[PDB]
Amino acid sequence: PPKPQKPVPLNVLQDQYKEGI
Amino acid sequence: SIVRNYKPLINRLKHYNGYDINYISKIG
Amino acid sequence: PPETKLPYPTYWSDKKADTDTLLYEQIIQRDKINKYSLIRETNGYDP
Repeated sequence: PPKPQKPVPLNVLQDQYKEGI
Repeated sequence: SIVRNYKPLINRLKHYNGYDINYISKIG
Repeated sequence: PPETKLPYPTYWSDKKADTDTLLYEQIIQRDKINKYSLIRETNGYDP
């Protein structure tokens, strides 16, 4: 169950993921 | 999973000072 | 994660106010305001 979370700037999100999303 | 991104609003100027003065100037 | 429609705008920042969330609030509020005022700026009210 992936509960939603607060929004962050796009760059930090796609960088923390480190996988093509 | 996919992320939902909201991209803010960037606009170009539509009117000059609330009006378009080219048409107003023609009719005037 | 289905869509949830985001209840009242300051919903997020009422839980652990941060810089990014507050900037997000400001951005979305001013975007709504700008859109509505532009629509009324050129056209006007129903009457």
